[PDB]
Amino acid sequence: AFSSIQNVLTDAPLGTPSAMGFLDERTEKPLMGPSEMDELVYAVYKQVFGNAHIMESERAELRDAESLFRYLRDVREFVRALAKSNAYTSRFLQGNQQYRFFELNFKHLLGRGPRSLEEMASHSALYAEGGFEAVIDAILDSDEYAQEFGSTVVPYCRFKGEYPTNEEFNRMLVLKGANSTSDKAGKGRSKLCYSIAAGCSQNWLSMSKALPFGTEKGTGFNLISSSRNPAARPRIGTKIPGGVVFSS
Amino acid sequence: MKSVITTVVSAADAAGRFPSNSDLESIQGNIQRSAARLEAAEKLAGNHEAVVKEAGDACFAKYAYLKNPGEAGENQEKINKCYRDVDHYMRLVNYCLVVGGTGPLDEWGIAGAREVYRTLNLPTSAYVASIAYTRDRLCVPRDMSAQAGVEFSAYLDYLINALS
Amino acid sequence: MKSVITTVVSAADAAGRFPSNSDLESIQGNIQRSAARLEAAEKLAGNHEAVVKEAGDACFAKYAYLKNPGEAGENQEKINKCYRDVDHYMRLVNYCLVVGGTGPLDEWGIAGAREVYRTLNLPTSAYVASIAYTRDRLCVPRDMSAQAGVEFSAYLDYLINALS
Amino acid sequence: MKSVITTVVSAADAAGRFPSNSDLESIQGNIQRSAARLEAAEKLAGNHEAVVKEAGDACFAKYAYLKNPGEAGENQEKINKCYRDVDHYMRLVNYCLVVGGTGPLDEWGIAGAREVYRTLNLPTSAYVASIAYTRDRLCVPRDMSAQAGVEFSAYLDYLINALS
Amino acid sequence: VSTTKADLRYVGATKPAAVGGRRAMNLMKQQPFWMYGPPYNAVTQDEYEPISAAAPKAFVDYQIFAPGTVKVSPDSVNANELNPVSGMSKYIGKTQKLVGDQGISDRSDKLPM
Amino acid sequence: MLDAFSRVVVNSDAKAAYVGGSDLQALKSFIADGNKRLDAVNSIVSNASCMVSDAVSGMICENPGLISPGGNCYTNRRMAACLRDGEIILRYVSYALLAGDASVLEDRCLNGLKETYIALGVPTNSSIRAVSIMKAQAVAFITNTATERKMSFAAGDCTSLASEVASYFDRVGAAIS
Amino acid sequence: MLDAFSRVVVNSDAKAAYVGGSDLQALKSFIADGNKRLDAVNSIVSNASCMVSDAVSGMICENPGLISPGGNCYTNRRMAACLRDGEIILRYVSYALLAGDASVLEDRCLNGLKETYIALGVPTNSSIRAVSIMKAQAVAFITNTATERKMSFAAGDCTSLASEVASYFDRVGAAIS
Amino acid sequence: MLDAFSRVVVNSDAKAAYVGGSDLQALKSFIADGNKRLDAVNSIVSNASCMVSDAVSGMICENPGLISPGGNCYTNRRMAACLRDGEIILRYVSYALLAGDASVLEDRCLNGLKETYIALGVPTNSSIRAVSIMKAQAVAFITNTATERKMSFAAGDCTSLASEVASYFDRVGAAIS
Ligand SMILES: *[C@@H](C)[C@H]1/C(=C/C2=NC(=C\c3[nH]c(C[C@H]4NC(=O)C(C=C)=C4C)c(C)c3CCC(=O)O)/C(CCC(=O)O)=C2C)NC(=O)[C@@H]1C
Ligand SMILES: *[C@@H](C)[C@H]1/C(=C/C2=NC(=C\c3[nH]c(C[C@H]4NC(=O)C(C=C)=C4C)c(C)c3CCC(=O)O)/C(CCC(=O)O)=C2C)NC(=O)[C@@H]1C
Ligand SMILES: *[C@@H](C)[C@H]1/C(=C/C2=NC(=C\c3[nH]c(C[C@H]4NC(=O)C(C=C)=C4C)c(C)c3CCC(=O)O)/C(CCC(=O)O)=C2C)NC(=O)[C@@H]1C
Ligand SMILES: *[C@@H](C)[C@H]1/C(=C/C2=NC(=C\c3[nH]c(C[C@H]4NC(=O)C(C=C)=C4C)c(C)c3CCC(=O)O)/C(CCC(=O)O)=C2C)NC(=O)[C@@H]1C
Ligand SMILES: *[C@H](C)[C@H]1/C(=C/C2=NC(=C\c3[nH]c(C[C@H]4NC(=O)C(C=C)=C4C)c(C)c3CCC(=O)O)/C(CCC(=O)O)=C2C)NC(=O)[C@@H]1C
Ligand SMILES: *[C@H](C)[C@H]1/C(=C/C2=NC(=C\c3[nH]c(C[C@H]4NC(=O)C(C=C)=C4C)c(C)c3CCC(=O)O)/C(CCC(=O)O)=C2C)NC(=O)[C@@H]1C
Ligand SMILES: *[C@H](C)[C@H]1/C(=C/C2=NC(=C\c3[nH]c(C[C@H]4NC(=O)C(C=C)=C4C)c(C)c3CCC(=O)O)/C(CCC(=O)O)=C2C)NC(=O)[C@@H]1C
Ligand SMILES: *[C@H](C)[C@H]1/C(=C/C2=NC(=C\c3[nH]c(C[C@H]4NC(=O)C(C=C)=C4C)c(C)c3CCC(=O)O)/C(CCC(=O)O)=C2C)NC(=O)[C@@H]1C
Ligand SMILES: *[C@H](C)[C@H]1/C(=C/C2=NC(=C\c3[nH]c(C[C@H]4NC(=O)C(C=C)=C4C)c(C)c3CCC(=O)O)/C(CCC(=O)O)=C2C)NC(=O)[C@@H]1C
Ligand SMILES: *[C@H](C)[C@H]1/C(=C/C2=NC(=C\c3[nH]c(C[C@H]4NC(=O)C(C=C)=C4C)c(C)c3CCC(=O)O)/C(CCC(=O)O)=C2C)NC(=O)[C@@H]1C
Ligand SMILES: C=CC1=C(C)[C@@H](Cc2[nH]c(/C=C3N=C(/C=C4\NC(=O)[C@H](C)[C@H]4CC)C(C)=C\3CCC(=O)O)c(CCC(=O)O)c2C)NC1=O
Ligand SMILES: C=CC1=C(C)[C@@H](Cc2[nH]c(/C=C3N=C(/C=C4\NC(=O)[C@H](C)[C@H]4CC)C(C)=C\3CCC(=O)O)c(CCC(=O)O)c2C)NC1=O
Ligand SMILES: C=CC1=C(C)[C@@H](Cc2[nH]c(/C=C3N=C(/C=C4\NC(=O)[C@H](C)[C@H]4CC)C(C)=C\3CCC(=O)O)c(CCC(=O)O)c2C)NC1=O
Ligand SMILES: C=CC1=C(C)[C@@H](Cc2[nH]c(/C=C3N=C(/C=C4\NC(=O)[C@H](C)[C@H]4CC)C(C)=C\3CCC(=O)O)c(CCC(=O)O)c2C)NC1=O
Repeated sequence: AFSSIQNVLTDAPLGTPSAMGFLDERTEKPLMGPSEMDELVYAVYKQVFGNAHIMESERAELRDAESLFRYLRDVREFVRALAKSNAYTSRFLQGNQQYRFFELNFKHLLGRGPRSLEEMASHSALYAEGGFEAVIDAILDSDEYAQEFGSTVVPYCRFKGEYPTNEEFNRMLVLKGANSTSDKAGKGRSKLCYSIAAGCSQNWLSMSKALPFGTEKGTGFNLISSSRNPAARPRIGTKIPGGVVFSS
Repeated sequence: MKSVITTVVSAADAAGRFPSNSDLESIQGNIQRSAARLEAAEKLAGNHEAVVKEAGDACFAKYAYLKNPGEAGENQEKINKCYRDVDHYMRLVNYCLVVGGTGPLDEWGIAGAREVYRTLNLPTSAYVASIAYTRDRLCVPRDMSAQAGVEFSAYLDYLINALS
Repeated sequence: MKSVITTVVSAADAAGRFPSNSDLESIQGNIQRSAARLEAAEKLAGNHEAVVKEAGDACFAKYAYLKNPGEAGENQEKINKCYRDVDHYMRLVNYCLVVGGTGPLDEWGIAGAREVYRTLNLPTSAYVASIAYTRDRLCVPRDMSAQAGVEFSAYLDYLINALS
Repeated sequence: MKSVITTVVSAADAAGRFPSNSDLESIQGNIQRSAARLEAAEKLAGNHEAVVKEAGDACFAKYAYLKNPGEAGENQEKINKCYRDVDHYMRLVNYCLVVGGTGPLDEWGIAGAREVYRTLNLPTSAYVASIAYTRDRLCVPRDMSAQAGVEFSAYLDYLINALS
Repeated sequence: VSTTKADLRYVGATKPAAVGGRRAMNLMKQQPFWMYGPPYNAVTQDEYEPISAAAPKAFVDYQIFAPGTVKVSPDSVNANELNPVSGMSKYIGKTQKLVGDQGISDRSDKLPM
Repeated sequence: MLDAFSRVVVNSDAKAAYVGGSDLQALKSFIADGNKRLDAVNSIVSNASCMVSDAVSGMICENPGLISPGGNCYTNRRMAACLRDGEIILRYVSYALLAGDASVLEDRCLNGLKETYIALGVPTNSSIRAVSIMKAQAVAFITNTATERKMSFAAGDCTSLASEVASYFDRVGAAIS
Repeated sequence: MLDAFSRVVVNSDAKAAYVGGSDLQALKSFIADGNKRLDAVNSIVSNASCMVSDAVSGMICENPGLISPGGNCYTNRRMAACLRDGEIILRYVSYALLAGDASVLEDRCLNGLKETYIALGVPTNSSIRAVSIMKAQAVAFITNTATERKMSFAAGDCTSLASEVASYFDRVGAAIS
Repeated sequence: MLDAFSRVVVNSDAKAAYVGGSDLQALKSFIADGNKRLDAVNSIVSNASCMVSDAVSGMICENPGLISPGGNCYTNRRMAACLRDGEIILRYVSYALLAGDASVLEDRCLNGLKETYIALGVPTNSSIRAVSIMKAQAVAFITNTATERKMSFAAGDCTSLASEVASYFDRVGAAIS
């Protein structure tokens, strides 16, 4: 839980001023005003849609969820209203596979990649009982969304240091790309799909393109193979005074 | 060119004899395996400008010191000469998949290579790191078939052992 | 690397804007306060052997218990690693006076130091006593200029605050 | 060894003749030149541990990438073999100033070196950067005399041109 | 073309080790600096002595003394003089045995005990 | 990102050296004419609305099969996304002219761009011509040799600032090549 | 994940067998020596903070180029991340010694670890050396043959737990090599 | 030079018999495994330069007197010849694995190698010790249990080609004894 990259080599996460405006008697929030309000909206449009670069006549159908975001200043409600939009399902649901849609919900709304096939198959168990809005509100009303973001900050891609699987950091680095990438370049097909269902891992150059500036992006590659052999049993022995003991 | 055809002809031309039954028996193996290595070749031919971009970034990822002032990737006109020389090597692997042997890699890529890269202070370990990255970024049913990847990754293993 | 330039365009990129007419004023302050923080930096560069010899034995004149068995300076490479770790710190103080912000300190010296020094039993109060010795060793007409002592004794007690 | 004596003896052995008047005239050049090249061989043999270690970390001051994983300066054994292999080369230059030719450098340091530094993947431009640092470190009146430094540097860039 | 200092050292190595004591290891010589490290692992002459195996349970407390009477000097105050970009350091780590001196010592000072 | 002062710091930390008296004559001569860096980044972003418009409209007039059906900037949703891509390219160049170093241009813009312009079918041989038109227009604003918009400056030269920004447009022009 | 009883019933599920009295005599001795498995894991978690810092600083001792400029334990930023990582490795092998099966070490900790390290730049030969010091100091606490810190046990052999945990530490080296 | 087909004809020519019957049915099953043999020669030639530099380095780490002054692998002229002497042995074993008969190994490489090495002063103890390392590498590559690289094959068993390639490498060590 130290995480040497997070507030050092990246920026600080954006969001509303505090969470004490909810308990105020005569306001709803420290009111930003329309110069420090709309530049928070620029970071929700950049995070939920990828870098999709929505036009003026595509932003004109999100006027109702913005106008509510400047009254209730809840960030979880703005993200929930933008994921049930037509502009979220015409980019990430319409021309994609099912595990491509699921792996972008972990990117746009959690800042991590899915850790398992069992965690991924339960997201398709919620598709059968309520469609795509049952997937979206179960991510948003989870415990993992509460104790990292709350109503206060935008859901950003967080370098934690103490990931519950090491593979979770790998799929986070493939999903989040470099700056000036987007989520439409692969033609519908899921990047992480072979590695979730088999249990293998990712490619080192695809992860190190997305690391921040100052992290030795790519060195350490020996010129032999990049993954491990599960069938190999090596002999690793330790020297004692007399000989060498192979505690295998 | 080292091939299946030019090996059995030169073995019979040096002995002064006609093509016998064993010399025709080996051209039959050029028919039973032409299918696998030719759809490994047209897969590489149609998707070559995306592979040599991904491969040539793997040498400037591990050996990032080459863009320092003084080294072989010092300015801009020397960086695209590295991407040119990697596109040369991927084009010659396409020729060895067409011919059926290591001929176009021997005669055009390997012979005289170590004398050139030593005289011009080019590290041969970074003409390798772009090639060894292409060899392990190869999935078995996705990029090509099963036996098309065995052929394709054998001319990459040939170039790795020849530069080392 | 928090500088003056690397904050006004990390806010110009966070809203997707051009270089504003606000931010062309923030580099006009980089022209004014440079000549007190460059002249404080160049004084530290030609005098650094003498200021870290004096700062390091301010730890050991104060804390004689560190040579006990199991303590921090219990043998001679630990004394050599103590004077290294105060040669590192005032090198970063020399770096912060060049770029004008606290960027090289909190990227290379402060981040991690709560967690490193706790695990290795290196006391924070001995690191503070070396740096707080040379904060009031500064003599404002003798050593450097009047405002040059303000810049040099701003990064010093930034490090005394962040360690404590 | 290629020397002045062994050249003129082998030339008069292949011709099958006695030492002529021109073969004794070459050994007189070995007398008038021995004063300069034995001063350099004695200056080097007294201060060799400080010349080797000053040039051993001039490799890693130019190429800091050698401490990356998989490289040639990873662990303690690999830098012990690196400072050894530089000390081997400086011993052979001491042997070449004594003999008077490029004999010991050819048979013991240069022949077979291209095939070893490529098989074991040691970057040959870093067995050069230590040799090129010593050639420009030499002050021509300070360490040796004028003609002793001409002989010392001429064997130092014979090794550079043989690795390049 | 021998010397008096060399022949006074080697003549202590002709007694038996039940008689000669520390002088039985007087035939060993000074090697190059790289010979003492990790593939080769040559033993210095100080490691055959009982001074290399000194580890007492007692210790000086250093808070008994008056302030001003404990002295500490470093070897350098410079970071790339104490440890370079390579790991070849005279002061920090396991590479401080890689030095051109200190393979041999003086055990002809005292006695054959 | 690193600016022009923090580049000199990360070179000297590789040596573990203090920033002495020899490197400070390149940083006192950065801030000596450092008015002119502010006095010429202002004369890109003042004309930067017109500069992206004349860039891509001259990209049409030399490759007129871009507006043919099948061409990349055929319809209206693609002509708008081509126009904002010249905005983002011009934005991260004007950061790097303010910073003195191409660190914020290469990490936040050029990393992975040619990788994805082949993945969307953007013809990069005519996207290079999009960059190099506004490269020519920016270096005559700084030189004050434009026909219209004679912006009043102070007398001297910005011949090195005109060539530092021409190196920045050649960094993007070589990245997507 | 699995433990030592769950590993037996997934072997019998491949043959649709019943776990009977032939197969149960390995599990009847896992509970018979089950006091000593608990008695060995609080010999490790009682000394775990001393064990990590000795193993990481003992790797710096045999390799001083890890703390020079360009090493990957250089600053405070990188050294605290190395100290965190060796505590994570020692945590997952104490779970695996407690269960009696190396499943949870192999999928959560070790799966995908080799690709993190060749993207961040972590040297894997010296990282294996920090694990191999803390392998050697883990068999000393279990067999109570450590030079300081004698703990209070009962008498008998724990020589099969000491080589079971030495094989769990050997899987970390085999997965990042 | 005999292959596996020439051996069963020489054996049949001694009694003047036509090849047919039971030894024609033993030959039809030799070609049924003919793709496994072709799959496995490729898995050694592909890794042939790392197999040699690891076996020569591993012979050196066991006996560091070969790289001392006066050792047999001391100078650069002699280091390059041991790296050449050691890959000719691997090259001639790959001929015998492709042919399925050790005749070409025994007469073009092994006949007189012991008398050659004890005439040049080459230690035959260390040459055996490098050949036995290359044996352990070739059985690991054929059975696909290398810890450094896993290849792609069809599923099945190739433990008879590992028993055969170990017999060729044992014969190299017994010949130069
Ligand atoms: C980046 C990958 C490398 C690097 C590469 C460079 N290679 C350079 C020149 C070069 N390459 C070849 C071989 C190539 N040319 C061919 O005709 C064929 C086969 C048909 C092949 C494989 C040659 C002959 C040359 C020299 C002539 C030339 O310039 O093309 C090169 C230019 C060197 C120079 O101009 O001085 C570079 C920069 N360099 C790097 O930084 C990493 C190691
Ligand atoms: C914390 C101090 C524990 C403790 C741990 C043990 N360490 C044991 C062995 C050991 N420690 C080191 C590192 C040490 N040696 C060095 O050369 C340097 C500096 C460069 C350091 C810090 C090494 C290398 C080893 C040996 C491992 C190996 O041989 O590869 C150990 C084993 C038995 C013993 O020596 O006691 C233990 C138990 N010891 C303690 O009592 C406290 C609780
Ligand atoms: C090997 C590691 C030791 C050693 C071990 C033995 N321990 C034996 C018994 C034992 N240990 C504990 C405490 C343990 N059991 C628990 O349930 C918990 C925590 C909840 C802990 C820490 C107990 C209770 C016992 C049983 C005896 C008793 O109740 O007093 C033991 C006896 C064999 C057995 O009964 O299993 C051995 C040999 N003794 C050694 O000499 C080495 C160093
Ligand atoms: C080359 C990089 C190949 C590769 C070859 C393999 N080597 C295998 C085992 C092995 N290697 C050595 C030498 C090594 N050990 C040392 O102690 C030293 C230095 C002192 C060195 C250089 C030995 C001794 C052995 C083991 C012999 C035995 O088992 O008795 C091996 C086996 C399996 C595996 O490691 O996966 C292979 C395949 N390994 C690679 O990954 C690349 C492709
Ligand atoms: C124009 C006819 C009025 C007037 C309008 C203003 N409304 C402002 C904010 C606002 N309006 C609504 C209602 C509408 N927006 C919705 O999203 C929905 C439901 C889907 C409805 C019916 C809401 C909820 C809000 C608050 C959200 C927001 O802050 O924009 C408004 C701005 C005030 C402000 O910024 O606080 C104006 C000026 N006001 C007028 O004077 C004329 C008569
Ligand atoms: C295989 C066991 C894995 C797997 C790996 C993935 N590869 C991905 C993309 C990709 N791979 C290549 C190289 C390969 N394809 C080719 O066409 C050729 C040459 C003819 C080669 C060597 C390329 C060029 C690309 C990028 C193009 C694309 O978008 O597909 C990939 C997607 C993520 C990424 O690497 O960008 C994966 C996941 N895929 C699997 O399902 C199994 C598990
Ligand atoms: C002297 C005032 C101290 C003292 C210090 C010791 N520090 C030890 C190690 C150490 N110091 C640092 C921070 C330093 N390294 C850097 O790279 C930078 C910035 C670029 C800084 C400021 C680190 C990270 C470490 C640990 C790693 C190492 O050995 O280099 C140290 C040795 C630790 C140990 O005993 O195991 C000592 C003794 N000693 C004192 O008595 C006072 C408190
Ligand atoms: C001449 C260019 C300059 C000058 C240069 C300095 N050299 C300094 C030290 C120094 N130089 C050498 C190399 C030289 N001495 C040798 O014994 C041999 C070969 C046997 C060579 C090539 C060495 C080894 C050293 C370090 C030992 C020492 O002299 O203290 C020097 C002192 C600073 C430094 O440590 O480099 C300077 C200034 N000196 C001059 O006066 C003229 C102008
Ligand atoms: C401490 C209160 C003294 C003091 C002692 C030093 N003694 C040094 C070396 C040394 N001491 C002995 C005698 C010791 N060895 C025995 O076998 C017996 C009795 C059976 C005794 C009392 C010997 C033989 C030696 C030399 C052997 C060796 O060096 O290992 C010593 C080291 C000096 C040096 O080598 O520089 C010290 C400092 N010194 C003091 O100042 C107080 C008075
Ligand atoms: C120390 C023994 C090593 C070393 C370690 C470094 N690790 C760095 C980052 C890092 N490490 C991990 C793996 C760790 N985290 C986990 O969650 C799990 C499994 C549950 C493990 C094993 C991750 C995932 C990361 C990146 C995440 C993050 O830190 O934010 C690191 C920092 C590199 C940098 O600053 O660029 C270091 C230095 N490095 C060494 O040299 C020794 C050998
Ligand atoms: C920060 C880095 C960064 C950039 C540099 C740009 C790069 C960029 N451009 C486009 C997207 C595009 N880019 C172009 C651009 C061009 N086509 C042409 O004919 C011209 C040659 C050229 C510029 C005039 C076009 C036409 C599209 C639209 C393609 C589409 O609609 O699918 C996309 C995909 C966005 C999406 O729709 O999801 C991205 C990431 N955006 C970024 O985020
Ligand atoms: C096919 C159709 C077609 C066009 C749309 C124009 C587009 C166009 N304009 C200019 C050329 C220019 N563009 C500008 C920029 C501006 N000029 C002003 O008066 C404003 C202040 C500012 C924004 C409009 C300037 C100043 C030049 C002249 C060259 C220069 O001085 O840099 C160039 C030359 C760039 C080059 O040489 O590479 C081109 C192609 N020309 C064409 O052939
Ligand atoms: C907040 C916003 C902000 C700015 C816009 C600039 C504004 C600005 N520019 C200059 C000053 C100047 N500007 C120029 C530049 C030029 N003169 C020419 O004829 C060339 C065409 C052109 C080159 C690009 C020169 C030559 C000077 C004076 C010399 C100098 O100090 O650099 C000066 C100093 C006053 C002077 O020297 O006259 C100021 C305040 N500074 C700021 O702080
Ligand atoms: C000219 C180039 C050329 C080659 C490289 C080989 C390539 C090759 N290998 C196999 C086929 C095979 N290869 C293996 C070999 C192995 N499987 C293992 O599990 C072991 C790790 C390894 C060595 C024992 C096995 C078991 C088969 C299955 C068929 C068989 O048993 O013969 C096949 C047939 C199956 C298929 O069509 O996919 C082919 C073509 N043949 C050629 O003609």
